[PDB]
Amino acid sequence: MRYYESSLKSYPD
Amino acid sequence: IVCHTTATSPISAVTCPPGENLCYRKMWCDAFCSSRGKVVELGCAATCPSKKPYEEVTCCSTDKCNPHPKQRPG
Repeated sequence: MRYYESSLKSYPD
Repeated sequence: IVCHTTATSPISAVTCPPGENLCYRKMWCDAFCSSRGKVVELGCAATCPSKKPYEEVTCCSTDKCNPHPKQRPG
């Protein structure tokens, strides 16, 4: 769940 | 100008208080530093706050220039 460097939509896991 | 906040709220460009003359882009590694790379915590700052070891920060003075690159499926 982050705006990491590989996606933007809050991801669960 | 305005900057996005990945470290505070979810991600939205809101104008910041007096002090940060521009926006910025930090990078490092979350709680466990996984194989997904670091994170992308942009926001506001007086000037490119980059430091010494792995604190990789950047800047952004254009309108909404803090949108890191991630919205895209492999």
